[PDB]
Amino acid sequence: RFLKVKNWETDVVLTDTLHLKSTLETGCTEHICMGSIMLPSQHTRTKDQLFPLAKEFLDQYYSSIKRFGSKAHMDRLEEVNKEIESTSTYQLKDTELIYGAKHAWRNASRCVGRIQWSKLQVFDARDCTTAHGMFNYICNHVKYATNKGNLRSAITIFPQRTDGKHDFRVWNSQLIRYAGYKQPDGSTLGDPANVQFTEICIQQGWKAPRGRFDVLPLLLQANGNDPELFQIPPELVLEVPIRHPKFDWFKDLGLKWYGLPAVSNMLLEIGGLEFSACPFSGWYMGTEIGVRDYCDNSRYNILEEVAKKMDLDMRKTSSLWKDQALVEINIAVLYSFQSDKVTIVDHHSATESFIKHMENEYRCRGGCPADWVWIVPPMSGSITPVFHQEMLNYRLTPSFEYQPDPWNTHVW
Amino acid sequence: RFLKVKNWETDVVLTDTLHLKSTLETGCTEHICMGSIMLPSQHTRVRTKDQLFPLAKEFLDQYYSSIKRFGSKAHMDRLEEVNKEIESTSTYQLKDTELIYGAKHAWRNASRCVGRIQWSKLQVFDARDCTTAHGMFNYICNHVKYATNKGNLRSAITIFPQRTDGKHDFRVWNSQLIRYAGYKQPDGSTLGDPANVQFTEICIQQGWKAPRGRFDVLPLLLQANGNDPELFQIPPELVLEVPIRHPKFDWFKDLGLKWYGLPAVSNMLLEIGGLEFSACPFSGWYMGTEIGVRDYCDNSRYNILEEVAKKMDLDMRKTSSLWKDQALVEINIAVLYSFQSDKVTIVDHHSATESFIKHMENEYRCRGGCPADWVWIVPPMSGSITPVFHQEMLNYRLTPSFEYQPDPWNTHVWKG
Ligand code: HEM
Ligand code: HEM
Ligand SMILES: Cc1cc(N)nc(CCc2cc(F)cc(C#CCN(C)C)c2)c1
Ligand SMILES: Cc1cc(N)nc(CCc2cc(F)cc(C#CCN(C)C)c2)c1
Ligand SMILES: C[C@H](O)[C@H](O)[C@H]1CNc2nc(N)[nH]c(=O)c2N1
Ligand SMILES: C[C@H](O)[C@H](O)[C@H]1CNc2nc(N)[nH]c(=O)c2N1
Ligand SMILES: [Zn+2]
Repeated sequence: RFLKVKNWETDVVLTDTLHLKSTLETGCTEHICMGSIMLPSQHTRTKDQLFPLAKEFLDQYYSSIKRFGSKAHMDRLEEVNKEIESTSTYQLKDTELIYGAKHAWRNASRCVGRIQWSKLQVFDARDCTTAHGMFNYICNHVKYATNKGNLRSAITIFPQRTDGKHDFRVWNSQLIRYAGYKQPDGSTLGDPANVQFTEICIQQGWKAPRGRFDVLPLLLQANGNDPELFQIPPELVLEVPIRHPKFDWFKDLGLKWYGLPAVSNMLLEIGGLEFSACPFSGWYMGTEIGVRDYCDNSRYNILEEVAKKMDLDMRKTSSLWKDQALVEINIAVLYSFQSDKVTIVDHHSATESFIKHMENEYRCRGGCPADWVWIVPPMSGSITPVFHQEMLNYRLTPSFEYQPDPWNTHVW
Repeated sequence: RFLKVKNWETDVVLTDTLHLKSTLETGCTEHICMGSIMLPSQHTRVRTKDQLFPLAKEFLDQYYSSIKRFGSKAHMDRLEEVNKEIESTSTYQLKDTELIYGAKHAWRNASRCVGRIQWSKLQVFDARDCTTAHGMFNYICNHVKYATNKGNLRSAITIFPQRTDGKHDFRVWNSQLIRYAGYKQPDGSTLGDPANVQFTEICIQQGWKAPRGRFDVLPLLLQANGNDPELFQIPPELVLEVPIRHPKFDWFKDLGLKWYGLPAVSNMLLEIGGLEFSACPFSGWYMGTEIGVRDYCDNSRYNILEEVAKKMDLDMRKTSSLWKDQALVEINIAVLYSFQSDKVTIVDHHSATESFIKHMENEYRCRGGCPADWVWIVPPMSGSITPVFHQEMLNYRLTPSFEYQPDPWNTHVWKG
């Protein structure tokens, strides 16, 4: 009940007590571990269930500010109880909303970048009423977060769900992503991961420039209405041309990527309240672009072309030509972002940062929920310290959760 | 109940029903996932007739189902015979056929093993008539010679007598049959394999004269029938080794690296129908990354990334040059090059993971499932350019099984 985790590279042993405060469920049982299931039913999302959730959240909020069991605490519990009995929901104080957003990041067990959790810039967009207003808020976020390459973490929080018919949703999975179109010859142009979304953009009325790296438009749904298209001003989208510090032919590949990773399709849960539109952003770890975006077989899948340009022996997999090109591709991404002075972290620094964060969380908080399947980078896993680090995965709230894609849900 | 797993690279979806036949625990609960804990208590291993009949019956039902004789008179007589042997003697003996079946299926059920496509072609050596440490040495030598096969490696397992009262255990004190010594220097540096320092000290204390080199093959330390272990040197002509060179880098040979060809795990416990075989060394062939990534490049192992990157003239001042990643690829190229050039069986992580995906799909269709530990199956480099990274996996415990056990020097009662 008081669990130990060991680091097998350093023999460091940490004692976790924080999991005992876990609310939500893992999907595992004592008979089967689902540790590698991408999105079990749990990680996706009445008057009765709402007040215990509010009480739990307010109790931890007032404990964090050392006013647990204080006048202010009891009065707020009273007031929220009062408001819930009446309105069947409630509204967060600005201070509680900031707390809940920072702690939803702090509790994101799949996030390696959480050492930064406390410096999040929270943009309260709860007064937004239309898609045009959502657009305005999202442009201001992008510009704030981008900061001429000196990226700053940010979240923008639109009005909470009420009855589920009045949902605010960003239909894009990230604020900035490249279009994907199926080809007449059978292949795919651009990002294959976004073929379905790119079709719905045209189906909703986009005029695609059918290129390879076309920044998708935003598809914004306010108050449960039909969603609307808006183009992000190009001057707000910081992109990096990808070149290599050795291979001069690298630039001829035509590669670029955007500076700002901005997840926009998740659900933020605070004190039982649900924020279905809550785009957040930080900065990339290099492997997200170079390993996953560029070399996944279901993505831009450039390995075969880069390997040819390197004149590697691609006859037999045992020459490790894939691995050799993978490393060079990732050297170039880091090289390019650093050259253009756009914030980026390599997987060695980020994972070392996370070990220090874990140490801090165990020491000051009693634990740190962590999903090893996601924390370990997708290349060079065992030469990063997280590979040898035992982690306990459990679900704390406030949290970011997954939600169904809107087009499946939207009553039109 | 059905359970579906998806491959996120190919959208293939599979349905698991085999998890219903799962007996042991995982360590996880609805409220915590222990999926990255190295040795949960549930994976580690004094057992009465009470709980033993149902373990034997479950195993024998499985066995006779596989041979299409479920409910036959042979099946019922065997159940009756095992029943009476337990109540009369408090344990029972496996037939040869049952032992072979159990050992193959313990491999088949090993959810952390990526090499399981080969599970049906295991050579089982019955050493249950062994009585002394000298006998164990002889059986192990024959295992090494057979499995090595001049570089054309063959999977094999040698099964020594099962536990009785836990006071007469057969144990191989080595974690692997062939491993290099590690020596802690007075200045704090380590000569040889840092992973084997403690075991090397035991061997030295037990009378081993250590050559004190960087690649000294450790002696076997063998315990029969609960007696104190005895030292034996594997005959060097039986230990196939591969000098490591690089196909393009001529200076790589001058690093002085070599490795042995035969990976042979010797500290695990084989569980079959509730019988516990505490000495069951088994061997296959290497996946390249086991040597080139873990053995050579772990900070806690030979840790040669620094020297290799130095010799490659890489930018080592900023980690974001990915000089560690670059040197790691070159080393793994060299391991695979060296083994193939010497015609010693090896498999690269691309081939092995691709084969495992095929094995896994086949197991879903013909068996209803394939328990798999993603944390262990995904290779320690280049994870997502292998197909297992994108593959959802269900981890559960089936028997027969291989289990961890405590290191014998922590539990042994010394006679002297
Ligand atoms: C500041 C630098 C940041 C870095 C380097 C970083 C890094 C990462 C990485 C590599 C992943 C793995 C996901 C993937 O591979 O697609 C991840 C997941 C995640 N990140 Fe962070 N992130 C950062 C900022 C943030 C912020 C600001 C938030 C929220 C406010 C956040 C919340 C999350 C969540 C919720 C997930 C996983 C979603 C899930 O449960 O599957 N991250 N992050
Ligand atoms: C034939 C070629 C084989 C290959 C390529 C292979 C590969 C591997 C690898 C790479 C691992 C994880 C290695 C690590 O510790 O980093 C593993 C684990 C394992 N292997 Fe296989 N293996 C093979 C044969 C066998 C055989 C013949 C057996 C038993 C009869 C076996 C049983 C196991 C078990 C039980 C584990 C899990 C150990 C644990 O739970 O920690 N393997 N294998
Ligand atoms: C803020 C941020 C920073 C960063 N450096 N990187 C990301 C993108 C990684 C990410 C985060 C997340 F919250 C969800 C998903 C997803 C998905 C779809 N699928 C893989 C499950 C990806 C986001
Ligand atoms: C037969 C075989 C083939 C192969 N290719 N490779 C191995 C070694 C991998 C292995 C197997 C095992 F059963 C246990 C351990 C261990 C350990 C100690 N600790 C890290 C958990 C390692 C064995
Ligand atoms: C903490 C973690 O469970 C531990 O480092 C595991 C990770 N995955 C592994 N996978 C393999 N094949 N071998 C290992 O030793 C490990 N170590
Ligand atoms: C099936 C498996 O869970 C899936 O491929 C996961 C593995 N680990 C991951 N880890 C990260 N960081 N991001 C991912 O998208 C995934 N995908
Ligand atoms: Zn689990």
